[PDB]
Amino acid sequence: KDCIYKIQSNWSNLSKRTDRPYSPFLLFHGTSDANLYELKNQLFNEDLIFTDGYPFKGSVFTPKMLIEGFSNKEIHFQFINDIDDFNETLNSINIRKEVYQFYTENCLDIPSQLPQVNIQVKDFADIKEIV
Amino acid sequence: GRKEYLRKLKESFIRRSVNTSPYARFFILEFQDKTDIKTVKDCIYKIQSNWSNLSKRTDRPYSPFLLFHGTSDANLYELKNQLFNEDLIFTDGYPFKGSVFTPKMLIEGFSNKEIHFQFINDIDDFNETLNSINIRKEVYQFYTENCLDIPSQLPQVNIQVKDFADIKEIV
Amino acid sequence: KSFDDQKKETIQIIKNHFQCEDYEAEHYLYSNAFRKTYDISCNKKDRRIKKSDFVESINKSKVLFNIWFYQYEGRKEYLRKLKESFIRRSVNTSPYARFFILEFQDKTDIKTVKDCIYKIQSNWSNLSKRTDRPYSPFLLFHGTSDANLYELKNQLFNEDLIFTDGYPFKGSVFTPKMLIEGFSNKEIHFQFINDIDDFNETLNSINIRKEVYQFYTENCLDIPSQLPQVNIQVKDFADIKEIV
Repeated sequence: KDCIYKIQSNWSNLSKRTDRPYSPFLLFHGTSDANLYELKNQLFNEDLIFTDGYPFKGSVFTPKMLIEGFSNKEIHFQFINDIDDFNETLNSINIRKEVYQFYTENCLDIPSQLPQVNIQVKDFADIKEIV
Repeated sequence: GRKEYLRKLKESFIRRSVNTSPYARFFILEFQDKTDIKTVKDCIYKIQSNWSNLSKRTDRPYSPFLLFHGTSDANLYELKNQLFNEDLIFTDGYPFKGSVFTPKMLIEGFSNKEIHFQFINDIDDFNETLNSINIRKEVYQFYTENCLDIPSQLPQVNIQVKDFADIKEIV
Repeated sequence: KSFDDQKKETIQIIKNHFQCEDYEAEHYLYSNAFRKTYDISCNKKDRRIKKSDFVESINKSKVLFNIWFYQYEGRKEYLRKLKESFIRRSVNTSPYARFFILEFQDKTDIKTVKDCIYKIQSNWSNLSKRTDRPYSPFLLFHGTSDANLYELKNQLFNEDLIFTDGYPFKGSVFTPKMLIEGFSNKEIHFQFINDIDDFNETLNSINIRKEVYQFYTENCLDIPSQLPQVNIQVKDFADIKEIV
């Protein structure tokens, strides 16, 4: 959460002055769904409102929520649950997409027509000061 | 060091002021076959973000002119089709299918805030739009192996790069 | 009998058989029934046919030409007679996606096409700066070479008739959404659909009510039936100007 708040504070500008808001997209891998939903619950409890393409229980993946939440000022960032949600979101975004990876041992596979960076940190603690 | 050649290429030819005047800036780039489609877009977006001021505050908007060469039209249109998908709206003097070259569309897009940059297909369209923009025109060349001929009555810079990757941090 | 005597008689059988309105029977079905009566009367060998398959021939979506309705009343009445029947105008023209499909052949001069396009664009668009829902007609041409079609497109752009075709740059794929934004664009006068492949992909991108106005001479394209269509057949392309 210290990394996510640092990601949200820098690479999101949701002030009322501008007319072009933007929010980052967050992806996590290599974890079980127990602590992934556990992290997801506290972020929403701390008024860091996000969208993951599942606006209700038992929903199919709806990337149109990720479309509007990117331009919404009251939605701070965007969560991506898994690989299949990430690839489907990529086709739904038509504007320019840059993907930044912060990994330790396992590297995700990323489609090659996107601008990618790959950063191998010592562990998760070193990610926050970079971002 | 290594970044010394980048500093020898950055502020000595493509120095940038914070209040640069609306000039007809031409950017000629070497799109050879070994260059990926994706890495050109990083240069196009860097050129558009720096050398265009399409904000609603100003009353003198300007947009850069982009020229590509060294490859066939298969990847030139494929690069052209991607840039329109990512809401980077441009014009090339061909507003409809089967059109003749209309340099007037390039003039209005230069002053248009909703048109981000201007595309030039080849040298024949480059020379035709050369006589259309009355205001001062500056041409910047970034190339690896071929240097094209620009008429000598324009301010030109010539920059030799190792590949297309180093052009973006120059601009 | 007399010309007037059988006029009120012949429409009466068709009126209760199909249970439609006056213009859908006297103007739409009775007009087509006169030609195919004459089409077998002027046949050299088979003059008398069975009429079992006649009643479905004339209920096509098309409105065929009637040369005998051209020669008797002249071009002033007949084109007005076609205009009042199927192209009933209102005071407030709603922002509908109107498609104007006109047959283009090499016997047609390039000048008289533009005056038909200028008539369609002026009568079927509201590009005012004050309207909240601007609309602009869609233009489709067929039957002609692409070299003659591009000459018409290039001439219209030089006369400050700005249009979009779904091809915003050279080598572009067809972008159907450009015509939708051009429908709501006050600085785009009309839309130029290039061919029939670009036509059917445009209906799938529009959700508002769509009307199709087809004006051919010899060949009429197959249009989906659920779309409201007006397929009027004319002699020459200059007659299309006086009906739209």
